[PDB]
Amino acid sequence: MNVNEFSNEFDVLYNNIMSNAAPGLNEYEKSVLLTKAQEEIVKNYFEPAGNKYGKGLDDSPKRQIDFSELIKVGEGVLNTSAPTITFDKRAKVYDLPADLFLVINEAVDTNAGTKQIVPISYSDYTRLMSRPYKEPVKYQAWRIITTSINNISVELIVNSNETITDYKVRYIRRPAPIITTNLSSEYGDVTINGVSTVSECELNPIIHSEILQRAVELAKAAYQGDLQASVELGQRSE
Amino acid sequence: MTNKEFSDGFSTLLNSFGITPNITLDEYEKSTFLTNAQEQLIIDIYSGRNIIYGKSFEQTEEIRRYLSNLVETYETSTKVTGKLGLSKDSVFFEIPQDTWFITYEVAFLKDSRLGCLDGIEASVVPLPQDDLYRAKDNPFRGPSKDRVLRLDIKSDLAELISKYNVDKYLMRYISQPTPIILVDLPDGLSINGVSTESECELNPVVHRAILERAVQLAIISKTQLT
Repeated sequence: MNVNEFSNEFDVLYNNIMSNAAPGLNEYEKSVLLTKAQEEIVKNYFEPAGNKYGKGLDDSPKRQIDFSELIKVGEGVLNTSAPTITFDKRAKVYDLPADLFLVINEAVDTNAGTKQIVPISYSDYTRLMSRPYKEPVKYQAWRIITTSINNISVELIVNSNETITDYKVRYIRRPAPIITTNLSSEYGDVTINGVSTVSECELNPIIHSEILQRAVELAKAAYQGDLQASVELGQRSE
Repeated sequence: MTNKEFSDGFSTLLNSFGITPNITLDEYEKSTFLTNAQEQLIIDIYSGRNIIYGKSFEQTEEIRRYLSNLVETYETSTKVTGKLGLSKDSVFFEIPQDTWFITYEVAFLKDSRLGCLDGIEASVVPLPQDDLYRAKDNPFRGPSKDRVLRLDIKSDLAELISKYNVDKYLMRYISQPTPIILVDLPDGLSINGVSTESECELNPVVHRAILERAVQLAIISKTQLT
């Protein structure tokens, strides 16, 4: 549903049918609300407890198709460009892609075969390094985030005498903003996420209606403007 | 197995720091339980009371190979002078003070009366005090050229009753095993009076049995009131 339709049905659902019509929204306001609804819906549908169904990323066909056009596969770049201080003497630092929203699968290709990366918590790190062995299980590797600047930097811990060749990350791409019109203006160029040009919703058309409905709900909550509406609809930011 | 291997195997068998409920011990507790398991196991082996083995000190090759490294031989010719005995011809000898159980005990004799048999090795027979009165005059079980009566007395002594003079006293006993200490313990602490690291002197065959018994003792210690 290209952005002109986003604006047109936004008007239709917002004010064109209201009994006491509210002032129509500017295109910047509609773009901001649509982008906010996009992020809110993505976070709602990624986590099962964020929506009424209780279903997450791959808990039904609908969720799979929802995040289908947002999934991306990239590689981590070895961070030997500059020195650094790792928390572990035996961890190799890798930089994840910049346009990363959420990681759902990671894998490392070593000389000793491919191994699934298990992101270990700070409590599991302390528990596991109190043990005599302190290495992953046969077909897995460990991961902990390290000092990150401008992008997520990642420490990979593999078994001894293993060299990493590739480090693939299957992640959810950061959604691009929904901008209806060229936001360029003589009085000042405004941006949604650093882009002023027209930006289509690059997700599957299945959730475009949900994004529009959430945008309308946010618009009406802003219209009322009391604390109750803001807190009630702010619970779904998540 | 070494001390590092002892500790690591102890942790692995106890499932330390795993996801399931488990038990974590300090190296002092590991040393204490390993030493207790060691000494319990060897005493039960010597007495033949272990149901698993059910064999005595040297009743099979397995037990020989287990307790081979505690067997110590001892020689002494000095006699303690001022002591009160149960007979005129009673001589007293010191014990090495690290003995656990005397297993071989023989006595060489030097006297003129047994002419041309001088320097005869004589079998020290440990005799209870019930039999002493009726064994002093016994010509088949009493003191003689080929037999000496030893009675245990206080202060780690051995009262040898012989008809002839006793010159030398030979022993082969089971010694105090060195404790299993996995770390140089802080000041004040010790196991069997030893503060530094102490490796098990027995053979590796029995180290894993000792580890299993120590683990069982650990679970008993943590699970005797719940």
